[PDB]
Amino acid sequence: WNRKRISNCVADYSVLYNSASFSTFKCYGVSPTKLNDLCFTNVYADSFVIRGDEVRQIAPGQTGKIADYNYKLPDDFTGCVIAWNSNNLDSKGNYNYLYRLFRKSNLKPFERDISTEIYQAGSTPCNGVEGFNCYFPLQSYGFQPTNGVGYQPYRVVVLSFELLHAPATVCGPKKSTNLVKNKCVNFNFNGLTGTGVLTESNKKFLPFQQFGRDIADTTDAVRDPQTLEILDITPCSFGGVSVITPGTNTSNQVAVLYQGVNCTEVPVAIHADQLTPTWRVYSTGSNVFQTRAGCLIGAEHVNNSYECDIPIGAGICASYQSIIAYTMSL
Amino acid sequence: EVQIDRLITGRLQSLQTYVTQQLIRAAEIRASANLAATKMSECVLGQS
Amino acid sequence: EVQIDRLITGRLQSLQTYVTQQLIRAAEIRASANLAATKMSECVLGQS
Amino acid sequence: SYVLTQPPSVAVAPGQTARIRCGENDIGSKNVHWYQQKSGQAPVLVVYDDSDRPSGIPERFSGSNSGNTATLTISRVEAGDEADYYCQVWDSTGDHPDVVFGGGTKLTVLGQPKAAPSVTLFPPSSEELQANKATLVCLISDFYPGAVTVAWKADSSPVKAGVETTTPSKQSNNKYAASSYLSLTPEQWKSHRSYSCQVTHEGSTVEKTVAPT
Amino acid sequence: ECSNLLLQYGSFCTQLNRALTGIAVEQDKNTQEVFAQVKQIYKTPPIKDFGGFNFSQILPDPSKPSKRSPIEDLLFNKVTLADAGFIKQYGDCLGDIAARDLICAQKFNGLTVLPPLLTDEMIAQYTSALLAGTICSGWTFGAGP
Amino acid sequence: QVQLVQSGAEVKKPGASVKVSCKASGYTFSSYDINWVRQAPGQGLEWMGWMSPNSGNTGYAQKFQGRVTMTRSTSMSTAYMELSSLRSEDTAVYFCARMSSSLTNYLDYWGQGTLVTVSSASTKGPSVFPLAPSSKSTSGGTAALGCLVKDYFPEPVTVSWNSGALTSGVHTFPAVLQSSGLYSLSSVVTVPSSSLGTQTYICNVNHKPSNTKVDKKVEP
Repeated sequence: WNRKRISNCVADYSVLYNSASFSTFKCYGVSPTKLNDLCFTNVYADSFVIRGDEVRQIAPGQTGKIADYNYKLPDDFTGCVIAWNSNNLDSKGNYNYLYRLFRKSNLKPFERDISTEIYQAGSTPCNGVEGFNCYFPLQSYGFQPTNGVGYQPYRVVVLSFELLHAPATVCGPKKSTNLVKNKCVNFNFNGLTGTGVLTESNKKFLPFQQFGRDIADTTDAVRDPQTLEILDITPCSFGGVSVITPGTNTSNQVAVLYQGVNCTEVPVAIHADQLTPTWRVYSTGSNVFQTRAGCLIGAEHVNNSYECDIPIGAGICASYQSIIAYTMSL
Repeated sequence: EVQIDRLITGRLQSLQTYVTQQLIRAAEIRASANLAATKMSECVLGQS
Repeated sequence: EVQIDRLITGRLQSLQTYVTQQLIRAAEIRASANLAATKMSECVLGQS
Repeated sequence: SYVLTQPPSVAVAPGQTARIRCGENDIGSKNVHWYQQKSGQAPVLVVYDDSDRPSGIPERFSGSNSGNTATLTISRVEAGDEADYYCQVWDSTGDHPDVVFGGGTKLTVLGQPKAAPSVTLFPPSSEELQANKATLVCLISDFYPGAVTVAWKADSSPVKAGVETTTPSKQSNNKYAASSYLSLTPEQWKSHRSYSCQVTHEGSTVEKTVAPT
Repeated sequence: ECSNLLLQYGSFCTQLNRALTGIAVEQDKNTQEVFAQVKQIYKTPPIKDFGGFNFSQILPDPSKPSKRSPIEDLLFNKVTLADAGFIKQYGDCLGDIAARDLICAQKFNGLTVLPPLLTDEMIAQYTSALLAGTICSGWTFGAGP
Repeated sequence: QVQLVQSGAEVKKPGASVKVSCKASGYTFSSYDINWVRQAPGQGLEWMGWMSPNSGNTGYAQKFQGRVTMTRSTSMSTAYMELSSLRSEDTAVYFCARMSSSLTNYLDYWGQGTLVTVSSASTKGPSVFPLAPSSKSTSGGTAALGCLVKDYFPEPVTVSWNSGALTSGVHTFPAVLQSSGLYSLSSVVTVPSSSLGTQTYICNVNHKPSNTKVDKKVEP
């Protein structure tokens, strides 16, 4: 089988699927929805011509003459195996296309074994004889225009997609945009959808290492396709809401505990530009007490020792006296 | 893949139901064994 | 859309197995911590 | 039937760009490789794929494969680029697997001027006639470009039978030199009265003669 | 879109988050039934007239700025939390801050590891109060007055 | 550091057989596939065949099947391309070239090459003809001193002068292909005319494969 590496594509994958010539288009490890918007490292194209009945053998986990002794696919195959009928073109008849039936062992996945070695199924060690019990392993396709269903010629091109092998230059179109840093954006940096802010990475990477797989198997390292710089992927800033309430018959005053984020980061870590105008009073406070589990915004710090009414994290309590955010006495 | 994987899903929920109710019964005979430690700690080795 | 409904549904059941395991563990922590409340009340605040 | 076709030569100025291509029908469906062979040593690979380069060779050399062409680009041409280049498209070739090589491109740098040839002709000495043998030697070693035509005439007869000529080679200061030898018995050395070594370079000719004592 | 798929099941993760919330409030209840038995805190006394019973490792130290004791300086230093918290991976990490951490991708996990409501200096304050109750109180300090 | 070492040069008769070798060290030789590429002087590089050393499977070019006997031995890690029934067109340099571990098979390491000579001429010891300036247009009118060597078939002839102590102005041209098969070199010098009678000149010619050395002093 012929092998081609394809490196630079900016054009789309829309011609893959979406045509009636492509009759069989089962994609195992990827969806056809992902074809239009993806970005990958390497593209390999494998091409051969088979019969119609052995179309089902070219799959993960399938067996036969072709899948054992001619062409092997792995079980975790990411890509699309394509089959289409070619009855007019290859069948004139013509017997020039061959296949391998006899081999000593089954083939490894994506491994090519070209040989004209006589298979030893007989007692004698005969060499170079095309006769009885010296089996020549190559047999010919008997293609005629009188072929039945499953015995007509079919043409196959197999596309495989790879990760963490090459600098990513093979990926489809979006809106023409330039890079910004130090702000929270939907980055598509080598074309993957996600939200994060990237800095320059201090890691030294070999040039086959393009992406990264962490302990949760997400992308944590990435390299630019134009400049050969290295950057890491983390998402934007986090925080939480824990509301201080008395009973609703008493008062409608509240305060917010923020659970562990420093108070200069908490206007930035919340989406305060798109927030409700009530809550940004409760995000930037005049009396803000930083403690171990963050800081409480929307109440007043007093020093005086009161017994606890509302049990609140990191040694603070609240009481209705206005609501005071006091270090609790014990 | 589809039918054997649906069998592994059903047998995995059957095995998870078996080990979930056996973890709850492991908590019940574990509470009965903590009870069978405290009983005979002051039932046999002591007097309640 | 029905494809990743089942593909995300394969990922959904990991948390309930976790919090069932952590809740039997939290019942064990609650048994040892009511045991610890009994140990402060009857070994530190009293004598058992 | 697939055979790789390459042009014979291309000449560029130093510091400029060079365009060397190896392109045929449906070469974009196959892989292209490129190699460098200097004169008299082992070949070295300089381009690994359609565009990817190996280590050692810098970003001066680049290429691309699209359609019916695969063109190597050489940027900021220096003196060291003058070598032989071959494209190595692998093909199935009717299920007989072949490693097809190209015809070869010879890339030459410019910047060296033309010098006129000076001729040195040597008579056969008396010590070689003591060994009963004669040799008329004409050495030309003072011109930079090309190959000159050496002719011999002796007593209104153009002598061709007996002329042995070494191929011209690069000397130490990178300039061409050619050597021609004529073998003769010593009794015809004194029989014929006139001899000539005539050298033609770019239309003009330089001719000198020798006297047989 | 995942969150809309999760709200198609409705009240799983309401009860799952309420169950872990009840576990966290239950650990606050465990922390208050263990340590917060009394509301009569005796503060840390000058070390005098203890009869020779050397309590120097279990009272809090004056030298170190936190209220953790030298026996607690053994126990808080050998138990590795593997950098589990809220601020360590979420607070400073608007961008790439402290990569190749001991635990990784908690950003895609969202483990809000809450600090305890009684902190370790205030657990040290309660246990020092329970200490000074045991030094110069009987079992009478848990019985109100 | 992957290196490929070939054997010494070959001198042959037509109809004989070669034993061209290519030794490799420092890497696992059996996993990696070896090609042989020939190159005549004045011609492009020509693929001859491909060889897998561990399995022993050999594929050959469509013109060269049967004649070519590419073999190997992992006992001493040496390959052997033994071509048989030598003919006059088979004079070239032979390169052992390894394809890559990755697929599509770029050639990544080569050998330095060894040269085979196919001719029917016999071996013969060298004869020495000197030339010295003794007259006008051989002396005076811009002409040199020399020593001419012929009647030798193998290539290595070592020339140094005046007991091997003269270096200045020495030119050693390559040997011309004479039609009888016996090659010839001409060595010249540039010397001062006043030093012709005061300094003696000796032409030393050494040739190891025929073991014949003819040397004598050169004077006008």
